[PDB]
Amino acid sequence: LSRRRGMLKGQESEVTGVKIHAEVPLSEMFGYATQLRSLTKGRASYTMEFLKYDEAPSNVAQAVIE
Amino acid sequence: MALNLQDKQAIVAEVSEVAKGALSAVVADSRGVTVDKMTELRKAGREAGVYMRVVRNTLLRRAVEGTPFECLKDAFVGPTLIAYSMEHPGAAARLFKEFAKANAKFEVKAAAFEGELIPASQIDRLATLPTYEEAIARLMATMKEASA
Amino acid sequence: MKVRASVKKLCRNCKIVKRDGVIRVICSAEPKHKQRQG
Amino acid sequence: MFTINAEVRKEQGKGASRRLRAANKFPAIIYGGKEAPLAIELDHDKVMNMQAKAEFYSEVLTIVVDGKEIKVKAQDVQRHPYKPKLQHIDFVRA
Amino acid sequence: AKKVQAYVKLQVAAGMANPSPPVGPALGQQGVNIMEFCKAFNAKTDSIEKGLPIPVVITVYADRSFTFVTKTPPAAVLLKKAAGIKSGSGKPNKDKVGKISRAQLQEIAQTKAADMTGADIEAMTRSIEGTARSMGLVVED
RNA sequence: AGCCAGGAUGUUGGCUUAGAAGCAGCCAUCAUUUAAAGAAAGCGUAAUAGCUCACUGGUCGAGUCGGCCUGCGCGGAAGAU
Repeated sequence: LSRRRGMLKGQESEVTGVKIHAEVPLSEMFGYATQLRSLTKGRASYTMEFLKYDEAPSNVAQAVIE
Repeated sequence: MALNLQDKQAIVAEVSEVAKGALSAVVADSRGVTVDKMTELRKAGREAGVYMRVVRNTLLRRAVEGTPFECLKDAFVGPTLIAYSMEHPGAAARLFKEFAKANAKFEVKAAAFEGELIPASQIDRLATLPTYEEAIARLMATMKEASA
Repeated sequence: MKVRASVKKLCRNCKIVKRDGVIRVICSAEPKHKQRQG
Repeated sequence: MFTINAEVRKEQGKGASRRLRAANKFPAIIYGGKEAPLAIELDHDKVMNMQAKAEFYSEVLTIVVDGKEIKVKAQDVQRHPYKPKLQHIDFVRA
Repeated sequence: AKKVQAYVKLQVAAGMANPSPPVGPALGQQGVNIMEFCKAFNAKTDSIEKGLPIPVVITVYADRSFTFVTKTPPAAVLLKKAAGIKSGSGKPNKDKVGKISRAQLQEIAQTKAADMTGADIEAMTRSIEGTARSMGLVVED
């Protein structure tokens, strides 16, 4: 989550798993499922929805040039 | 470590406990944990506090350097690992007792309790002790003698 | 193993050994620290 | 307290001075008082270890030059331009 | 206790022993019973006080049920509700910010008499010095 | 130097962090209990956990540690009939 240019915000330890809470950019979550699986032996749901817009890191920004 | 100016204090202090003491016990702390000391310090605790010690020193070279003073019955204790215990006030007391009861809770060996000095001799757990103030065992020896 | 010209201990467990004509470094904890051509 | 044995210099000049220094000696000079100056040659490693203590430069100190005890103070030192060694010393007569 | 076996201490709360987001499940799930810390804890809760920090150890092997133990509060924390400020800096401790109650530190430490090594209860104070020079907050002694 | 032991209590110091529990950073680095044991020299951890060190007790039984200056050597060092 951190590697994915992400900010973390909480942990519960909800019963058996451990819900982890984070704000992580869209252009960076692509194909999460695939790897989240690899990291947790297949045992790991996840979910996401829109939250906000924040500044894009420069190398990102100057890349995003049409 | 420290030079002599410090190997001398561990002497002049520790030997004026013998010169000004009461009872002596014994014990070899191979496996001496720290829950070990913790406890026995509360025991020294009950047994006043800091009236007691155990200063590991069995370097013959140390807590025998306090022996050709008094208790030369200890040229024979001092070999191998040892934990010397001195009494200042208190009865020739219970100090004796829990060392056997302690180490008989596994709490490591007791040197087979090579024993020590009140008399000038060796081993054998005695509660010939802290009855002390059991002069009541000579109060009950009154009315019962007067009556019976 | 790394080869290098300057070799030197890395971990506290790296050891330095002169086998044949060549100076070496052996680490019992961390394979990455092996060194030769010293 | 510093006792420095020494010998009067039999040779002077750039030539000798260098020679001395090849043999772990090193020249120095005592001057001061109303009497003439004196050309000394000192054992190097000794003065080195001595001058390691700061007292060397403060205390009065004594030089036993052919059995006399001249008793002087360190005025000036010449250290090697890039080594840990001494080149020369000025001693003031006290 | 002459033999440790399993202990995890995550300061709970008295007034209702029934968490869920903080601890809840994670306090009892490996041979431990969530049903019995509201049958048993609260049996040792109301005799004293309720609401504030409770570290704790329990006696669970793999034996189904268990028996609950008690403990003691953190010591630099008795410098919150038992001193003043509740953080500890605000100006990172490049600045010596805090402020002390010399009267307190003995009897407020003494409240932690059952978990300290000093024979001299005054000694148990001298420990609280550094515990309370934890920022560099001077005591108006 | 080996080998046996211990290597602890305030306490996850404080701050800061999603988490900094001896050990990412910042400031502090005291006080206990002691034979000795750093508010920690390294491994480790998501963080704890876990393994070591410093230090002291035991064993052993006479030498031993590491800087300064200098002589001679070692690596560094691959080329074409």
